[PDB]
Amino acid sequence: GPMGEDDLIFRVGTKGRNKGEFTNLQGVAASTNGKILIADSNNQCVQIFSNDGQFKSRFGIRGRSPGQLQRPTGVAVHPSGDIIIADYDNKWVSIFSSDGKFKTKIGSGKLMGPKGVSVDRNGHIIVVDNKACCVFIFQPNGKIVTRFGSRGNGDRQFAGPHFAAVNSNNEIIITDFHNHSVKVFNQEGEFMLKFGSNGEGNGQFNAPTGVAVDSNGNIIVADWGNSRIQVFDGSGSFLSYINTSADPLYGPQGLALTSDGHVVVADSGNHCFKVYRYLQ
Repeated sequence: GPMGEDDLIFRVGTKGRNKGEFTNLQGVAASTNGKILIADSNNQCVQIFSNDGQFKSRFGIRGRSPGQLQRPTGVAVHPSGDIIIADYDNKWVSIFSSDGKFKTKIGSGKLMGPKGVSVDRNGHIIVVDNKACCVFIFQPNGKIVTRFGSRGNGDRQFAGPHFAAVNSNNEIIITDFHNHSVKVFNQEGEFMLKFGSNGEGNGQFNAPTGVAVDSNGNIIVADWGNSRIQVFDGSGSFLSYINTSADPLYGPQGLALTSDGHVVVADSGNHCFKVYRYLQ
């Protein structure tokens, strides 16, 4: 079809285990210096692309020992340039240099099953522990600064939290897959607000996954079960959809905002990542 008939700018990727290919892409990150990074839980690797989609490099050796990747789910880029990878199966978060050399792992013996990772304005590492239904805040040296959240269905509780974003006020936004909701906490772990309900209408979810937040506080959320991307204001009020109608998503996972202001999403069912125009 014609270029630009929906909000899609480009897509990259096909099914496979070679460079530029994906089997189960999950975590998505975008650096502030013009890169897109994609974690593949089944190929057990991270691939780095330019914002315009050009392949740059790949790293990751599979396995269960420190320095290896077993089920790499979330990815984030630290302001230092280090690359941060949550491993759901090895139950720790690995820190790599920008060139993909292993440095250290954090959270070992405290995490049960981490999925999403983010970095906040002070360089802390936010780790969404999906299996334990809670969120940790770490320093990069491994110290736990804060832990908040617990299993349940109330405001301060999670039923299966997946991904995380941090806004300009250092508030933490968490998607809750099985509660069909998004929750916001301040940097100290105090509950601020929640939004979302199960359904197919505007502002409704069938299991949120990826999340990002723009400089106006708008919250962009991937909807795994409805295969769409929704934009909300900082209070959780629905604003609009990203138009994905011409090349539909199929079970989207991680999502990020690029350093040029576009939205990149893991379109896992179609074995690619997609980059969308985004305005507000």
